Amino acid sequence: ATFEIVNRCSYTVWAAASKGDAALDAGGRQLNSGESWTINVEPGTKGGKIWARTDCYFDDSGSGICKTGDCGGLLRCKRFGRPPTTLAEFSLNQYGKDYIDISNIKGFNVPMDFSPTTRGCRGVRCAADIVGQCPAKLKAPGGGCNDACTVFQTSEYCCTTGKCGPTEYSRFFKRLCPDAFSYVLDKPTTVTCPGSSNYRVTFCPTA
Repeated sequence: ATFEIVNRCSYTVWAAASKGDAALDAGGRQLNSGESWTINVEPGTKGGKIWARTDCYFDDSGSGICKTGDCGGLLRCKRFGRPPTTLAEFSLNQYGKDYIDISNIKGFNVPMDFSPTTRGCRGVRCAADIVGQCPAKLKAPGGGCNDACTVFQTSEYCCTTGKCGPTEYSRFFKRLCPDAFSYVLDKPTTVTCPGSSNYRVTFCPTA
């Protein structure tokens, strides 16, 4: 399948694409403002993620640091990144359908549109100034708006017992992006698409 990753923000990002224990495609790439990067994701891949990283440095050998979303110091992510990261999430071809979501469960760093480029299903978006508004205790230094489970480390915010409610903090994310997951047991805003669809991720879509 095809992922076209478009940076419509006015600042450079370092896109990432991982499933958790391996890169997707090249696993990451600088995208200056306006630049695009199309990747190939192997059919059926379950649980993949695409995110932006901000304020990075990488050396010649690709190793470095980013202030949001860092995946173990690699330009080319083979693992997931450090919150706060807005997440595009997907599992493809799982019995005749792909399922797409955007998640604020690890926080938010960059607004995002995640729309199918082939018919049948509707995209999802979170474009609101979450970082401009973000509650003080959830602010990150380094940039972005952390989730409560990162900042506090409780069973209720992390949903560790499998029983958790919405919180004042989950609801701050759901007031501003009702189509994105705001905590682990949120009512699903998943989208079911035909198997083997293609997609576009766009950062700073309003921009």
